[PDB]
Amino acid sequence: SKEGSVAPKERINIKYIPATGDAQAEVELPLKTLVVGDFKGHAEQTPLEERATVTVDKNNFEAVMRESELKITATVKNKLTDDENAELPVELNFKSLADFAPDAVASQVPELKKLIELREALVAL
Amino acid sequence: SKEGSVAPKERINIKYIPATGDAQAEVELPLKTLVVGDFKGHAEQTPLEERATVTVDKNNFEA
Amino acid sequence: NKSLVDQMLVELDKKISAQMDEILHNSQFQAMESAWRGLKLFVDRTDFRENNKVEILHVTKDELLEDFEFAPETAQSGLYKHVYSAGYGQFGGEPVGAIIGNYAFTPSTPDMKLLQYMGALGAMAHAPFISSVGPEFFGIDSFEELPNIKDLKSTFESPKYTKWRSLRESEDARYLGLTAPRFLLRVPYDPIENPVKSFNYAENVSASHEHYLWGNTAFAFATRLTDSFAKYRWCPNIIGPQSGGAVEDLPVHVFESMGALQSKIPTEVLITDRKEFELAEEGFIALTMRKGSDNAAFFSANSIQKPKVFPNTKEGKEAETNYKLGTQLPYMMIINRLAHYVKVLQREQIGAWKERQDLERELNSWIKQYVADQENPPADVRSRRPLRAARIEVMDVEGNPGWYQVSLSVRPHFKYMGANFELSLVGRLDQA
Amino acid sequence: ENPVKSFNYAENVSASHEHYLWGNTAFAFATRLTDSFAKYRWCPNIIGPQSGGAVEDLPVHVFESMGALQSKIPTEVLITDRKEFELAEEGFIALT
Amino acid sequence: PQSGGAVEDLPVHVFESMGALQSKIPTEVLITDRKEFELAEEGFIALT
Amino acid sequence: RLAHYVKVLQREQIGAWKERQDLERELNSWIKQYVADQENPPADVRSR
Repeated sequence: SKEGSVAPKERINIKYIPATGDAQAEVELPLKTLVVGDFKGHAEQTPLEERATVTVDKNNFEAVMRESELKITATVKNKLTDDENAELPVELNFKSLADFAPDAVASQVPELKKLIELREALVAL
Repeated sequence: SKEGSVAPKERINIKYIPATGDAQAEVELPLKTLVVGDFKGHAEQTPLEERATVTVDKNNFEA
Repeated sequence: NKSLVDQMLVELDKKISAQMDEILHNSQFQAMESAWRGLKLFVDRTDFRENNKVEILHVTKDELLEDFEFAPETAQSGLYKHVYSAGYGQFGGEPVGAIIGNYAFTPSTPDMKLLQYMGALGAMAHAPFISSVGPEFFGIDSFEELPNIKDLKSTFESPKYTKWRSLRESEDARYLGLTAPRFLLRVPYDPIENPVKSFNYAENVSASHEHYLWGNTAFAFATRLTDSFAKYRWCPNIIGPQSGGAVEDLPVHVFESMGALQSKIPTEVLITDRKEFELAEEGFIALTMRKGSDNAAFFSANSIQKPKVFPNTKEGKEAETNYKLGTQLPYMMIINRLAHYVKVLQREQIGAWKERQDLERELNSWIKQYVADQENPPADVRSRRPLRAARIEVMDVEGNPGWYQVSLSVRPHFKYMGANFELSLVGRLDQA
Repeated sequence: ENPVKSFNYAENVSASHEHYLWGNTAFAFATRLTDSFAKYRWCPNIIGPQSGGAVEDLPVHVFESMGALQSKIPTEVLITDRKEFELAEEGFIALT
Repeated sequence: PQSGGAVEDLPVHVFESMGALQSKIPTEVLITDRKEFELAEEGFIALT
Repeated sequence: RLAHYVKVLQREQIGAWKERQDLERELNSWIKQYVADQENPPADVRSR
C-alpha cells in the first residue's frame, strides 16, 4: 500500500507529510528501438505473433547469439582441386562473433582443418 | 491510400493532423511545347493519329 | 632444404586461402555475418545507462508480407501485437520509440506493399520505420554507378515507379524513412592490418566490391537517434556534421591503384553536394562521405512523404510551412515523444475530477516543461527543450459528459538546412 | 515463498491455471467503495489509478518459462486498453 | 476526385511496348473528359 | 496559362459542396495569387 500508515486517533496526532503540493509526479520513458530482420539462416515455423522478442545489451550480446543458435548450411565452389564440377558443402555454427573469423571457419570445415593440421606439421619440420 | 491510418478507438486517442486549414493544394503545370515538322527524308505510311510523339531533352537528344 | 619446405607452406596456404575466400565471400555467409556484426556495431555505440533499450525480432520480408496479407486488418497483425498492443496500448507498459528494419527495398510491388503496411503501423504507434534502399532501385547494378546518373528526378517519372509515387503522397508516408548507400563493416583480412591466428590468411578482394562486407546504413542512422536521446532525451539532433548526424570512425582500406595508393571509400561512392541534394528531394536519407577522412554525415532526414504545394498567399505559404515540418523526421520525432508522454500521463489522470478548463490549465502547465521561449537560448538548451511555443485548446464532447476534445499545436525551433548567398563589391558602403 | 510446518510441501500447479486459487473481483470493487467512503463519506472515487480505483498489493508468482522466468499475472489476462474499452462498451467492469 | 468518388490504389503492370515500356491501364481505356460526359448523358457511370 | 490552370484545378473540385457564392469566394481568393496591385511593383514582381 502506498497510502501511508497512521496510528489510531488521540488528542494529539502527529503525521509527516511531504510538501509536494499539487505537483503531478511523472515517469521517464525509455527510448526503445525494435530491430527486425533475418538474423538466422532460415525462416521459423512459429507464427510471427508467437515468436518473442529478445532484449539485447552490452552485457549479454554474446549470450544472446549463443542462445539464438546460428547455423549455415551452404555450398561453395571447391577450389582445393582443379575440377569445375567439384563443390564443397559446409555446416557452420556460431555462438559468438568470434566464430565468423577464418580461424573458426577452418576449424569447422574438415577439408580445410586437415590442411591447417598439415601446415603445422610442415612448420614443425 | 491517402486517407491516413488510425488505431481502433480507445479512451485516449492521439492523432497527428497537419494544419493546412482549408487551403487547396495545387499542382504546378509544366510548359510543354510540341515541335511539328519534316524531320525525316520521307513521309511515313503510318497515320498521323497512330505515329507517336517523342520526348526530347539535353540528356538524350543524340539518342 | 628448409627453403623448399617454406615454399610448400606458401603454396599450401595459397590453396587454403583460395578456398577460404569462397566461404567468406559467400552471400549466405555474409548475410548472416553482416546482420549480427551490424547489430553489435549499433549496440555497442549506445548507452544503456541512459534509459536506452533494444529488442530483436527475427523476421524475413517474405513472412512480414505473409502475416500482413494473412491478417484481415493491421490491428490483428502479429507485428502490431508486438509493437502497439504489448507496448503503447498497454497500461503499465512502454512505447516503442522506433523500428529499424534490416532490409533493402526495390520498386517491386511486394516491397511497395510491405512499406505501405509498415507506414500504417508506424502511424498508429507513433514510431518511424527506418530501412534501406537497394542499388537496383535507381536502375543501377550497384551504388558505384550513382555518379553516372544524370537526373534522378527524371528517372522517377518512369511507369516503373508508379506505386512508389503514390506511396509518397500518402499521409502515412511521414513514418517511413529509407537510406541510400551502404557502408563497410569490416576491413579485409591482412597479415598486418587484420591478422588471424596460425593460418597466414590474406583476404583477396577481387574486382567485385561485393566481396567487401557491406552493412545496412539504417543502423548508423539508428545510432544517431540514440546519441541525441542519450544526451537530451529527445531525438532531433541527427542531421549535421556538428549537430549530431556525423558518423565517426569508419573502416579504411588502402590498396594499390594505378601504381599509386588509394583507400576504398567507406560508402560505395563519394556523394557530391548536388547529388546529395537530389536524393534529398526524392525522399532518401543519404549518408555522405567526408572526402579523405573516416567520417560520414547525414545532412538531412527527410521522410518518404512528398511536400504539397499551396497557392502563393500568406495563408498558402503558411500551409506549406506547416506541411513541410510534417515531412521531416527531426520534427516528427518531437511529436512522437509528445504523443507517448500524453498517452502515459493521461491514463494516470483518468477518474480525476476534471472540468474542461481544468484540462486547459494543467495541460498548459505541462507542455511548458519542454518550451524554451527565451530571446536567445543556447543550442544545448534548445536541444533539451525543442519547442519554442505551444497552444492548447480543450472542448467538450457534447452529449458525453467527462469526455473532451483537445487540440495541441506546437512551434519547434528551426534547423539550419540551407541558404542562398549574394556577394557584392560596393563603394561608399555605410561603415558596418 | 510460502512454507508450511513439518511436511516439506511444494504445491504443483499443473498446466491448468484453475489450480490457482482465483477470487471474485467483486470484492476488490467493494473495497474501492469502502475506501472512498472511509475518506469522504461518499462513494464516487472508485474509477482511476490515482482517483481511488487502484487495487494495490496483488499476489505474484515467478516460475520457469521457456528457460526464462515469468510471473503468473494476478488477473487471468493482461487486458489491453482497446480490449478494456470494448468491455466498458458492453457494460462490464474490467479490472485491468 | 476530392469529394470521395476517387478509387485509390489500382493494380499496375509495366511491360514492353515498341521497344519502350508502358503500363496496362487499370481500366480497359483511358477515358477522355468529352467521352466521359457523353456516357454521363446516356446515363452510364463511367469510372475514369 | 490561366485557362490551363482553371481546367485542371476545377476538375479536382467536381463533386464538392459548392453553392454559387462559394465559387465566387474561392475563385476570387485563387486569382489574387497572380495579382500585383501595388502602387509601383518592380518589373520582376510584375513579371511573375
